[PDB]
Amino acid sequence: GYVGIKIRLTDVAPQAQELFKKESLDVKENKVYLVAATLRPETMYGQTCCFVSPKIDYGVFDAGNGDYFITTERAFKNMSFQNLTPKRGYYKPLFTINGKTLIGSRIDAPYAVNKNLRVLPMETVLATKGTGVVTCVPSDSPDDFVTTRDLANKPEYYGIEKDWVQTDIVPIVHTEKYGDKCAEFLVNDLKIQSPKDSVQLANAKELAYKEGFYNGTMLIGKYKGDKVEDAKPKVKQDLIDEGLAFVYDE
Ligand SMILES: Nc1ncnc2c1ncn2[C@@H]1O[C@H](COP(=O)(O)O)[C@H]2O[B@-]3(OCc4cc(F)ccc43)O[C@H]21
Repeated sequence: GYVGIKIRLTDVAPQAQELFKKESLDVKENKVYLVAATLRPETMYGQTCCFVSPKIDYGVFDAGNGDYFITTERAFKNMSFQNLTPKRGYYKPLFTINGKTLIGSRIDAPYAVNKNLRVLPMETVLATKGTGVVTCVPSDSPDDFVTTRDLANKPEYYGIEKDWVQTDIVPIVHTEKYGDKCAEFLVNDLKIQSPKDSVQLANAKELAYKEGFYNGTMLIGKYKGDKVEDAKPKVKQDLIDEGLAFVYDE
């Protein structure tokens, strides 16, 4: 399965404000989270934004105890069958919301060293996979790097502001094969120039996974200096113990 990462919504975009007001959902008084699905919890130190898709209608769900989750309905339904929600098999949202409506919102992401994070559009999110929410780590995810490059090179065109997208990458994982920002290395080496180059991106993804997990060393956090292979379960358990993440299966 995946690790779900609880990314706190701190201020909603203007186009969303009316909607949240109507449903008496105040993001400063209730705990409203975008829940991103990841397989690399050890890289959370390097989140530079959170991605949603313009093509997806998300639900805002009651997750109990004053928490609310923003995910696909598919994902929340699965969560209800493994004790992560207030009632087994119950998955009606309070309301639905299209990804475009959330663009520009402000967020706080667990363990991120960068501050002032925003919600940004990713056109290539697979609707049927995970939660439909993907957190952005350009140092080590080739998809994230390439999408970040396109947004930063033409922000006005994509309907975003340039200050929303961060291009100064702080290194998180050291490898001998690809240096300290393996996604940058691989995107250049394989000459990947578009987010829709799917077959090449999958090749880059797997090369990055292998080298990083088995041969990489942490450059940051409590486990700085440890091998990623040893540090990764510890980071995951730390996040879970602190209420910042959970596991779920599909
Ligand atoms: N609906 C969706 N559409 C597109 N991409 C999605 C997605 N849900 C999650 N992801 C992305 O794919 C990784 C798992 O891929 P596989 O399952 O192995 O193919 C996840 O972990 B990862 O999170 C942070 C991260 C950092 C990193 F250095 C590398 C990867 C990721 O990005 C997520």
